[PDB]
Amino acid sequence: TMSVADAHALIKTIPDFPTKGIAFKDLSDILSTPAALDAVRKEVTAHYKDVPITKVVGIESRGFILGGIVANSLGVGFVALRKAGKLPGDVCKCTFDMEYQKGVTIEVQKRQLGPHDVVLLHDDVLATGGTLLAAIELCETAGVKPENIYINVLYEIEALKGREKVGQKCTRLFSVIRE
Amino acid sequence: TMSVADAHALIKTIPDFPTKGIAFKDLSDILSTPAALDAVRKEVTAHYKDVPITKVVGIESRGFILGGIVANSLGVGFVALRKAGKLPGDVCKCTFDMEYQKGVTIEVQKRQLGPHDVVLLHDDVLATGGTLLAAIELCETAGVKPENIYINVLYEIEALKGREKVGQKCTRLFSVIRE
Ligand SMILES: O=P(O)(O)OC[C@H]1O[C@H](OP(=O)(O)OP(=O)(O)O)[C@H](O)[C@@H]1O
Ligand SMILES: O=P(O)(O)OC[C@H]1O[C@H](OP(=O)(O)OP(=O)(O)O)[C@H](O)[C@@H]1O
Ligand SMILES: Nc1ncnc2cc[nH]c12
Ligand SMILES: Nc1ncnc2cc[nH]c12
Ligand SMILES: [Mg+2]
Ligand SMILES: [Mg+2]
Repeated sequence: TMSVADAHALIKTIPDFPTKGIAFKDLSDILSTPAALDAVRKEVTAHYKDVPITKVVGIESRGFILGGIVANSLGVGFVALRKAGKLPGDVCKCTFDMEYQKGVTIEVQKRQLGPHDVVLLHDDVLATGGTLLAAIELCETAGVKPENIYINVLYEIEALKGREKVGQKCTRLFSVIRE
Repeated sequence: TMSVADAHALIKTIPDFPTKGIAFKDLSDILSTPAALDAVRKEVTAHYKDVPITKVVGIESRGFILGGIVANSLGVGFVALRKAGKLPGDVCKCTFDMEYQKGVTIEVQKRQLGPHDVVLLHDDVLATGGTLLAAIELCETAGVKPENIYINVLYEIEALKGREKVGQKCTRLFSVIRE
């Protein structure tokens, strides 16, 4: 049976993508290899076994893949945080900047989150930490209490120290793999 | 325990979204309600129990949520079909048109699919059928045999007769819910 380290060995590093200068970490082979996807899933589910999570909040769009898997595995609902203009109904918004794009805007439906929730914010990669910091703000504006947010990412690029950045709003950050 | 019909009862119909004229079917409450997400998942997994699926191919972006869940539940890898310019490495492409956007381009990594695969193409909603028809072309260009593609959607809007459209390329189409 594959281990988390085996999953790590499946990651491809593509230079100059999506633009020259950025070394893209392609985690696609982890998702397409069942034994690897399981290893990573089990690591996440085991880590939060004693945490009363009530909702998994996944970030559009790569945060949706292992995001739904983890929610269903934990037995809790999945909530989508997505790019502006996509979610119908009442929504909370927040504009931010990430590694290769400025002026991004994420949204979440007001009705999907509130003070009773314990959220597991999940995304695939932690780079600078802008998407997640903006994500934490979204959840808090929707009513979720600061102490009730937990963050999980599949891959953490420690180089850009996003953990410290995100640390200003949330210090319960668990990453399956560190570069 | 909730049933598929209960899940259906959770869908919201938002008028004039994303633009006036289009009645958006919001399936978000199904995903955020664990009992509903399970009911729908079990319906999909039970339907393909006797099918030797080797890969679930989910369509960016709403096709990612139940897409990964179903792949992990079936014990097979997940492959992302996404909007152009996002996937690194060698890719196959195909441009199409859907209900509220013209000139869309989807891509898939060449290495993720081939002749040995039996694919379960999954997307959340079947409207006109353009995204899926374009999706079938992508898989076939990547090497997947026509007889080895199966299609699944969470919600089918029979009004726009997308099943007939997609039927020109694939007639193994299973929809959890029909409007
Ligand atoms: O730590 P940060 O610097 O904020 O960068 C990380 C985020 O950027 C990427 O998403 P992207 O915006 O490319 O969207 P996608 O998921 O649709 O690829 C990645 O999937 C993370 O969500
Ligand atoms: O049958 P069709 O007319 O092709 O329309 C259906 C497709 O359109 C919507 O996706 P959208 O393009 O809005 O992308 P999203 O998943 O990012 O919302 C929906 O999620 C289906 O994928
Ligand atoms: N280097 C990198 N690799 C993969 N995803 C992201 C997202 C931001 N930076 C990235
Ligand atoms: N009416 C509709 N509702 C939800 N998604 C889509 C996607 C195309 N048409 C749609
Ligand atoms: Mg992302
Ligand atoms: Mg879609």
